[PDB]
Amino acid sequence: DISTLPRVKVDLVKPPFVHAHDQVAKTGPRVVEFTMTIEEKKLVIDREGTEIHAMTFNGSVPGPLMVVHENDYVELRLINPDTNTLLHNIDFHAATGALGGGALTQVNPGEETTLRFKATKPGVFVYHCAPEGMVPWHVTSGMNGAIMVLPRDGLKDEKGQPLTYDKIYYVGEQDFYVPKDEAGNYKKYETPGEAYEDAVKAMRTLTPTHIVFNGAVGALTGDHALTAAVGERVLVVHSQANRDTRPHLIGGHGDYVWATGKFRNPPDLDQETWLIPGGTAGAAFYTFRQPGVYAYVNHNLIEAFELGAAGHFKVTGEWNDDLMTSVVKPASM
Amino acid sequence: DISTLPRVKVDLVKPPFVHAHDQVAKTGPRVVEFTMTIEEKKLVIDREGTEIHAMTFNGSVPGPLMVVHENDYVELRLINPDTNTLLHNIDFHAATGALGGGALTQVNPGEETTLRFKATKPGVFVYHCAPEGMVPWHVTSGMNGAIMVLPRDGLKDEKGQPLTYDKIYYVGEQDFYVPKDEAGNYKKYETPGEAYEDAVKAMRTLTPTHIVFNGAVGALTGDHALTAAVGERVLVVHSQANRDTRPHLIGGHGDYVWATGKFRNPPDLDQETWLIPGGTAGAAFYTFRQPGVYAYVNHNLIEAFELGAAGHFKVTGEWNDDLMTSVVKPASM
Amino acid sequence: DISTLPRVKVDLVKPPFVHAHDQVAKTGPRVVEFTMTIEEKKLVIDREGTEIHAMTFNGSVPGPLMVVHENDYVELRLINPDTNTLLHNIDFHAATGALGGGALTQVNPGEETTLRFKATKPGVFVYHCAPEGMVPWHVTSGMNGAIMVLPRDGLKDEKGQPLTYDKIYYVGEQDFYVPKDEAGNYKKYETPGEAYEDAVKAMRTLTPTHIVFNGAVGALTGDHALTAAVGERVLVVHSQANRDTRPHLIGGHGDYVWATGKFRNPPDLDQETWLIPGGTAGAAFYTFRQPGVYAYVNHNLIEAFELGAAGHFKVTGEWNDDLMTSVVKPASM
Ligand SMILES: O=N[O-]
Ligand SMILES: O=N[O-]
Ligand SMILES: O=N[O-]
Ligand SMILES: [Cu+2]
Ligand SMILES: [Cu+2]
Ligand SMILES: [Cu+2]
Ligand SMILES: [Cu+2]
Ligand SMILES: [Cu+2]
Ligand SMILES: [Cu+2]
Repeated sequence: DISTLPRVKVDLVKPPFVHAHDQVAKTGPRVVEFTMTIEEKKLVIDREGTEIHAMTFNGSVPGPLMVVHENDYVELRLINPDTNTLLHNIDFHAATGALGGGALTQVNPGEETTLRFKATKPGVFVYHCAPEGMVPWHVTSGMNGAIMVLPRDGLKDEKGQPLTYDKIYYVGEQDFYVPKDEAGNYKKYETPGEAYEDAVKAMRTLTPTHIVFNGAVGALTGDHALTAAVGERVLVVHSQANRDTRPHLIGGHGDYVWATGKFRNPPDLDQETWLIPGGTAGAAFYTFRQPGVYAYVNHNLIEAFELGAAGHFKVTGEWNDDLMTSVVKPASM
Repeated sequence: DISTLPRVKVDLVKPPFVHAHDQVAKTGPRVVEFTMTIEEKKLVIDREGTEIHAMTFNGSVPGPLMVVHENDYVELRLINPDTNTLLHNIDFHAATGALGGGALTQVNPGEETTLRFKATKPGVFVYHCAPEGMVPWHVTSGMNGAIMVLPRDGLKDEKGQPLTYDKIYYVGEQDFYVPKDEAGNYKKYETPGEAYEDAVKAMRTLTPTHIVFNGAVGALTGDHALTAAVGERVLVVHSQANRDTRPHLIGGHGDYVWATGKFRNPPDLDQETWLIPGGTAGAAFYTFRQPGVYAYVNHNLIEAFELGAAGHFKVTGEWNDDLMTSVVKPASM
Repeated sequence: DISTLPRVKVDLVKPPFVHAHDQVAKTGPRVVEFTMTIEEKKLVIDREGTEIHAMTFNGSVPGPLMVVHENDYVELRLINPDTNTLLHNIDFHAATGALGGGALTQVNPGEETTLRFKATKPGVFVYHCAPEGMVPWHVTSGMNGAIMVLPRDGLKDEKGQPLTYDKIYYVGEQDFYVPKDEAGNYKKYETPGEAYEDAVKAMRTLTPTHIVFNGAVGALTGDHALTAAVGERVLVVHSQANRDTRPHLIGGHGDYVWATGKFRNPPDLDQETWLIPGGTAGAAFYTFRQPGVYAYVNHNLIEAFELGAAGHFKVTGEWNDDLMTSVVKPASM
């Protein structure tokens, strides 16, 4: 009887950060209560000032990472304020039935709904809006995020021994299809409905104009670089709701990788790069061994360095000359 | 001595259905006799009336699913009637030698051939036509299907315990490259040879115009939706002879997935989405837990909902409110 | 203390061949010394005479395969002669820290550098140039190769038993983005810097003009076909530094495949086709069972047979009619 279970309210945080949780469940099964407010907003996605009408869960692209344990109940209050213009809904790939919830959560501006589902399968999973007849338009407007369903006993390696992260980040990767004029210039629009009228043609090229982490070119760089220390264990959850990606930590590895995101499977070891299919979340665990700057990319390097799918880590600590050293620094002789 | 083995004749059925077979082999090794007749035909592939010249095995796109057991012999009588205009052949990815059979099966209109191969490796496998110098043209005209080579003891899970399906469907996914005029309009042609003259240029864009299940937009919907009941175990075999796909059951999962199709490997568990590389067949097992409408898609949602890679299930039975429920239905307060 | 270890000098050979090595380490850990000389050169990449300015390690596309054992030290002397025009560097995906070495190896024309790293993880790995702000341009100009880090006890199967290859080949697959005029014609240029000015636009289409093995259409065919005999065990290492591929042996299989290249993981068995993500090396083991001509392709058959991602094997020996036979040769009746 679900009414006899504990309820716990979670307040979500902005990606790439992740709300506080326990890896190993410190209670029995609970109803975990989340609230997300839909926000349609203009967003500037590149250094040039290109503006799109983003469709967001909780004001961000991606939407925030939700975290529960296997056989918890997720109870989501989804709010569509009357300041918005479109109907929206939510499909959880973690959930079973009713198109992942999409059939039960259609909210017009000025409406709200509350969905409950049982998180029966452990893993990271995409969630995304999916209104009938407008599915790729909403997803590729940014209206997607992810949920992590941890095993109740936390993460385990390929031999059954604990894997415990010290830090967790959520990298949402977004393909955008900004329509162009005949010469190749990106259009701007006053409303999402105006933007929609060029959108299907732009999408059907299957060629994104931009591919970004955390909603913009350069978002995970500078003062917003990801951080770690030598010795620290970091889990990077990575989602792509619509298009394949191939994550790679430049100067590191995925020591343990669930490339398709599902923790009942043993992780792949020692990956350089891995394929997260479109419509999936994946997760990589790494223990840092060297300080300095890393880049974290989609390793189609055009998509990374020309279209925006690149972020940085800044890692503190002790350089290991056993692991790597410059024997003769660049010089002319 | 193969002449001492039983011969069994199979009559094939139209996809997405699958000819009757036994999961666990009820005889020893056999010579399993199949006949396929090649048919070049006009097909309408979308709601708009776009017509292509399809090159088919047995009148369908995809070609029918053939089913045998490991170490059976497949004996295929391939017929190319003189009503056709082109040379064709067949390459089985299940087979060993002679380009999978392609080097031994070149049939002009008015000819037939019979190929025999030993099915030495268990899995689902693509078969496709592959005439020298014209390979992608025939494949992307629809001339591809799949063969399932079951282990003699049937399917097993990641721990070695039986997996027994109640129902099986075959979803062939086809990328088409319909040539356009300068403004973007799709051309029609009177013959396959006329169509061929614009085909290489269209293919070289690497951008399909259409991506469909069972040969047309909407083919697996309406009166032709796939069906199941709550509690039923369903195996969905999915092939793509030329281009990657990423299958996803909207509102479900792949409980057990052989994403690259080969049953000596343990399946991946609890997949949301998986990557079937171009040139591969994959297979997903799911036990339905909720009634209602599901969609089954390529989860590049543009490819699904704009280009045609989407079908439906209609599932009967008892809704499970433990698994999912609307706590507060959409409303304004 | 690294100064107490043996040093061994390796002289590299041109792909698809691989320098001589021992599968099972016959010494303890060593410092393995390699020298590569950067060469910018014009290369003709197709049958039509299309010319690009290739940026090469050691004169070839791909760069040569380097082979060491786990916990050896790789010591690379990288030479950028003053006959070249650009700054280059090298990132090893096998290495840990400093962007895989890229941050420590920036060499102007007329300079050299020596990098040492510890090969702590077994597998095949991409290496590539990666100059800040010019990364995809150098990679997609051919400036990439691979390194194999063998386990000290050689390769093992999915049950822990030895896998010993008789022959090894390295297939580097290269996506090129040759800029076109308005009508679609490929441009030529006198220098790499002239070519660079159209390069970012060509890359941003995400649509290669050419996709080739060993640096040109048809490179691994004719007098340069790969060879084997019936019964021989062959390891094919395959890399793609920038873009996904899907290797397939036409008429064979990957009996054991590390599709993402890392030998601490059990191989996938009996693959028809597998996905090597862009930014990865993979490796397939096959024992030939039939003589004759095979093709080895990227199984996007357009990329194979129209854009150049196709090579051949010529295999000697005894045809096995149990495995495959023509029962009735093509004929009209
Ligand atoms: O490893 N980054 O190219
Ligand atoms: O789960 N379908 O977007
Ligand atoms: O198997 N080659 O299409
Ligand atoms: Cu929406
Ligand atoms: Cu979805
Ligand atoms: Cu054909
Ligand atoms: Cu094939
Ligand atoms: Cu370079
Ligand atoms: Cu790299």
